[PDB]
Amino acid sequence: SRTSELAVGIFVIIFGIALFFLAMKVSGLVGTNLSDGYTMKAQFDNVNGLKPRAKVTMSGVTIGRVDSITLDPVTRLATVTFDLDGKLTSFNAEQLKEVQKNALDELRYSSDYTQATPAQQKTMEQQLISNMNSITSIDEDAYIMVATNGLLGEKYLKIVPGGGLNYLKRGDTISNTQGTMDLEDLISKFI
Amino acid sequence: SRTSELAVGIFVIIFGIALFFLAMKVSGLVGTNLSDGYTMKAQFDNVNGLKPRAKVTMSGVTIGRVDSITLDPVTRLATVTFDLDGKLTSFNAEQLKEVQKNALDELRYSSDYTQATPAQQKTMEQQLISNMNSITSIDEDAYIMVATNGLLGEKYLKIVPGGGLNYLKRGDTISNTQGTMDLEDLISKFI
Amino acid sequence: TVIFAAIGIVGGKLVGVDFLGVDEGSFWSGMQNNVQFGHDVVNGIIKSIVFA
Amino acid sequence: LLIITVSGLFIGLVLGLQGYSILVNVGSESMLGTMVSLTLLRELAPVVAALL
Amino acid sequence: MNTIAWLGRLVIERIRGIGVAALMLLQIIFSLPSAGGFGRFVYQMHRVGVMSLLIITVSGLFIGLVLGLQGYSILVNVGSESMLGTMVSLTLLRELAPVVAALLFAGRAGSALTAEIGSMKQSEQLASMEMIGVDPLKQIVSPRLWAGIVSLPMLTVIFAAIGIVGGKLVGVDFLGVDEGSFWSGMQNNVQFGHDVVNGIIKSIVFALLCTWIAVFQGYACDPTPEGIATAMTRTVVYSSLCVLGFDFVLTAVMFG
Repeated sequence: SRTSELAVGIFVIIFGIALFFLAMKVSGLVGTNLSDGYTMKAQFDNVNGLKPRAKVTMSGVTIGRVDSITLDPVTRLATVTFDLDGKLTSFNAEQLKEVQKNALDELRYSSDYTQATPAQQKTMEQQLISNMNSITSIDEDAYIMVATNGLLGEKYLKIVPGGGLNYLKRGDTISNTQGTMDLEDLISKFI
Repeated sequence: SRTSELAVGIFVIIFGIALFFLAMKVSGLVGTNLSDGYTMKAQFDNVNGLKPRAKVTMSGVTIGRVDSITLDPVTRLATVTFDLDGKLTSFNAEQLKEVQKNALDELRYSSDYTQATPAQQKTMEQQLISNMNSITSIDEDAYIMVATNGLLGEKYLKIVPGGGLNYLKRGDTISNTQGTMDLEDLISKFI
Repeated sequence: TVIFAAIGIVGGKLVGVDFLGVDEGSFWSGMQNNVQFGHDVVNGIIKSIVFA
Repeated sequence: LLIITVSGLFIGLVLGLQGYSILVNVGSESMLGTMVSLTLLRELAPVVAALL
Repeated sequence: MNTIAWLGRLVIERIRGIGVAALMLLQIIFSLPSAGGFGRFVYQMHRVGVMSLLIITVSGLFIGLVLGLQGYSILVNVGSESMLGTMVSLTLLRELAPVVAALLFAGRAGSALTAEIGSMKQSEQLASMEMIGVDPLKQIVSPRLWAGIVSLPMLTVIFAAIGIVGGKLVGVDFLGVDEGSFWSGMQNNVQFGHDVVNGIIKSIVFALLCTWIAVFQGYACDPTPEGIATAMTRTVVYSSLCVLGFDFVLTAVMFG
């Protein structure tokens, strides 16, 4: 009756404890969640031992995962599709003016103004509608490359920026890649 | 004989749950406390490849764990936050006094009372009350960084206690930080 | 088996770092930095259904 | 439930004993948290909990 | 507080329950040998030993193949699989041949022994034998004990040998390593008097606790054949708590 039914109840509790201990103390389910994770694509040449479901970094810190990778057999080049955060990866309601103040000031600064300076508002009305949504803190002349942590490590992706005045939409390509290198390439890379 | 019959079952049970509360302690769960810890912060340029909740050492001995790392997209720079201990990074009541009288022996020193002011009482009156508050035994420009623990394992935080007069309080900011440089930076440095 | 695997791992941590001694931090770190959930645990239960 | 809990320990302790004795001369015991976990997740929890 | 008294009086009974079983053990081995006991004993070793031989041979393979599968999958990214002949051998010699061959022996001959004596108490052959004065401890129990002490170390050796040969099969014939580096990486690292003879000392003191707890629960069971079947599953619990518990207390001694 109630004598054994409730002592089933502590068995579901003990299983309930040691599932949480497996899910959210060991398994990577605490670190899988994104928020409006948009998707990009890039064209590589060397993805040696680069699995899917990796963990991408940008500047010393993780941002997200790598979704799926195939080959495009028309130009013999890797295709990498990967989840890119639309939150911590982009900005938010404070930062929209914080990039509106800087995309305006670095466009219409009188030494560098003459790069479509304002004829009526051509430096100012263009720059706010140049981004207006979907835009990143990610350089137009950034290169992405393949990195790992340690003397064995595991492979992931490394989005290193550099310079940069314009940025990327939700869904585009990076015009600068750098494939992975290993011992079969390294010694010839010296001389 | 209910004397021992009940003494057998009861003495097992109170001991028997005292085995289960051992399993709550050595599981990384609710037990395993610290000494009144607190969260400072620092700003690197890239800690990429860092695991959070790692070790943080003073010289070569653990003093606490990392708490959080978060990015700001506008400047594209990471910011860390870590917990220390209040028994290894703390003071005795005597040891608070020995630095406060040495503060005036350093602020109003034999050379420092000669080339700061001849009556630098504002340096003398403020080293009293600033030391009296909750201070930390971690120096003024002691730069923090990221080490590697050997050749394998995983990175952790290294405090380099370079000199010191002006100590820090709870929640302060170390303005001297060094990011990580993995193996692929070293090869391109050499050849 | 879930209750077996959980008390097994906690048991390895007991004689490891409390009687022999390693860096608990390192331990947990490597532990969660290698073991996927949908590839390893859920495959560790699909085997424990078709055994049952 | 009782006979698999206390048998959950003794599989864990011997894994925490030979797993230490092997890994000390190679020195790289950043794998102790991984070579306790990946055997216990992939084989000994499906196998040994069935035979018990 | 009454269920507290029920738990309290239960484990009080289990302690006494042990103190009887030790007295039955000292009454067996400290006795003169029965006349013509060898012909009884060899027939008994036919029953316990030779019958269980098949289920440990083909279970010797499947422990070996998974050791030859995960032992390959781990060692390939580290590259140094000169340890494949050593990380098949040193686990199978130190732990899994003492441990896993016990839990399979408590299964078949560990539990078929407590039934055969459990059946003999109920039909009162054991009672009828006493009235003729043949004292069934020396007649029925003692050949059923000495065919369990001798026959388990003759099984873990057959378990460990077919285990290592099994690791070599899926290793070098389906995945491929140096057949030279297997044994030459093996034979050098594995001492005999430190590893194999310590792999048998563990398999003797497992054979004592797995049979003396088994032959006791058949003798001191009750009739009413729900009294057999509650006892044939009272050994297999009580063996496996004492196989693994006595393992860990032993491996810290010889491999501290």
